[PDB]
Amino acid sequence: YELTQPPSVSVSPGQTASITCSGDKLGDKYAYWYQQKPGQSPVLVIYQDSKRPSGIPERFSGSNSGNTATLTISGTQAMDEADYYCQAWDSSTAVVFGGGTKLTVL
Repeated sequence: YELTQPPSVSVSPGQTASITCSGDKLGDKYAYWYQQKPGQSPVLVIYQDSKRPSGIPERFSGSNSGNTATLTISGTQAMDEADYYCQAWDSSTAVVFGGGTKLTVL
């Protein structure tokens, strides 16, 4: 895995959770965030650094600056509990991947 993510992030209900994703010159690529509940389809929650796909709650936001992309979930709900994966897309090169973060609410 060419991108580094914390192994885990924990928050109490309603608190804001943030997940980081770092790698050399990450700011040069676009960041993409996938929510992955074990045994279910991955869901794209943020794309192109900071954009939100239709149907994704407004509490999901993201940014990408320098060597670090960040996913933020405000008002974290029990249904947000999942593994989160960052990926970065370059105009040319093949996708690079983070190793995932387990988000726990409690």
